Amino acid sequence: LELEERLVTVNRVAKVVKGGRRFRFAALVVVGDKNGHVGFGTGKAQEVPEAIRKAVEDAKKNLIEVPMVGTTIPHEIIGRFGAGNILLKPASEGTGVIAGGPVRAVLELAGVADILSKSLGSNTPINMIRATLQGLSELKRAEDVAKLRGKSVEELLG
RNA sequence: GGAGAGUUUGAUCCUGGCUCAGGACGAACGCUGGCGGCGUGCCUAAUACAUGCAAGUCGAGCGGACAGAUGGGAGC
Repeated sequence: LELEERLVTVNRVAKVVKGGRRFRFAALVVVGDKNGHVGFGTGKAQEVPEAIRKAVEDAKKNLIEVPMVGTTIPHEIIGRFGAGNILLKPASEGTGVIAGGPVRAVLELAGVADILSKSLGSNTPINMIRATLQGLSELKRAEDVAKLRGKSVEELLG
């Protein structure tokens, strides 16, 4: 796959020793196809390349795919991780990616172009948005649900 | 049809307030100021008010004064 990477944040963190404060940088990087695949990234409290390496692993480990009915997700979903709570709500065409900051990064590199998204708790909350995008894959498009249920696609939808 | 951000720590996650970006107005005050077109202009003391003006009309209801003079009269 052909990944694009986006830098969410770089916070200087610190450990204290007898000498004083010893500083490292923890980078957080989203990576994705712009076509259904996107990765978390951690940054190993050191640099951005370290973040990219872990991001590109997490794209294929965690979000095996981001389900996409057209230019939007199949259904409305609430992604929760810890005190992360994202509402991801499917939009009409030409709506845009209406989302805040770290959430936008995920949904842009996932290739989602039309979505409404409210954050209900905030602090690099990509894990929560990741859990929802996986929760869509629990009931992606309609092929699985119909196959899971024992139905047709047009039977299920209408 | 729904975007967030800053700020508690040496650093952290959370809880939690605070602050900011938006829009609105019968606005006021600064400083500054060219014109035009629509709109708006006592929110305070239902306080007190100088002055003027804001409901008068019908003579085809009306007797009546006060006029009118078409003409005769009219001293000259």
